[PDB]
Amino acid sequence: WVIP
Amino acid sequence: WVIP
Amino acid sequence: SCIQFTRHASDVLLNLNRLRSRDILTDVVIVVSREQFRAHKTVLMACSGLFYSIFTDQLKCNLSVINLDPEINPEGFCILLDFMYTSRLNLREGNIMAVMATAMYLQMEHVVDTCRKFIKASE
Amino acid sequence: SCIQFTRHASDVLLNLNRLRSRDILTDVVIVVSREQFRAHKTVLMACSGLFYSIFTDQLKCNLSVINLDPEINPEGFCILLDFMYTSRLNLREGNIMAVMATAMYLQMEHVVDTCRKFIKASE
Ligand SMILES: N#Cc1cnn2c(Nc3ccc4c(c3)CC(=O)N4)cc(Cl)nc12
Ligand SMILES: N#Cc1cnn2c(Nc3ccc4c(c3)CC(=O)N4)cc(Cl)nc12
Ligand SMILES: [Cl-]
Ligand SMILES: [Cl-]
Repeated sequence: WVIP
Repeated sequence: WVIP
Repeated sequence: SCIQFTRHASDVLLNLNRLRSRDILTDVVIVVSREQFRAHKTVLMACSGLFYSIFTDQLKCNLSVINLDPEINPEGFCILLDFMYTSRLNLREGNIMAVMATAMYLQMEHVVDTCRKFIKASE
Repeated sequence: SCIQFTRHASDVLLNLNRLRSRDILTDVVIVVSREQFRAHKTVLMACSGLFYSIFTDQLKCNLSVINLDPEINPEGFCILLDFMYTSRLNLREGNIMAVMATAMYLQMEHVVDTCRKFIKASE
């Protein structure tokens, strides 16, 4: 999971 | 395009 | 010896979400209490262990309407359906419990994982 | 304020290709001379300007069989259909002209681009  |  | 186009899978998913927004080739309505959500069975199966089981069933595969358990929260379902079609999860303090419960029911393991990690960090 | 799962779009595409291999929820047969290819209309539209035009048409959207131009090469179509479902393009010296001609007909601009670049490098 990432900060887009 | 890339070499996978 | 294949070559691979890095952005292809994301471009496909973007166009599947455009089809959903325009209600093109949607073949099922998911009923969550008083709310209805139109979707493509193939995308639902590709994202969820529950829908994969439902739509591989020789009788349920032909249903145009699927009713979810009355304990399922419509907003939590809406957030997860948006995630299915975009890879983006609108996870907030106010919705995390509903999102995690819905992801457990839908059998969306990666969403469950992260909800668990975000909850553990706040305790 | 969304979070994003990096591998989600690729995981969706992998499961759409699994559905295609098992012939689950395929809703169209593409006829290319003597050969037939089963696919999902939603994936075809998401990958190709030609199929996007065909399946948004108020009459053609309901067809179970689509016949392509007799000049289209079945192997070239097979390679492009595999690309649609995997992001991987089996581009070879022996098939590049057929792949490029098929990609131009199918209106798959990124494939056309690369075929053009690979041909320019060999001349
Ligand atoms: N054919 C086919 C096909 C279509 N969909 N699909 C799967 N869909 C799925 C099944 C379980 C889970 C998820 C997705 C996300 C998750 O957390 N669990 C799996 C397979 Cl092995 N195959 C297929
Ligand atoms: N709704 C919808 C929807 C479904 N599919 N789709 C598009 N599919 C497409 C159209 C043109 C081209 C390609 C894909 C690859 C290419 O080279 N050209 C576009 C839009 Cl703007 N929208 C949609
Ligand atoms: Cl997931
Ligand atoms: Cl393309």
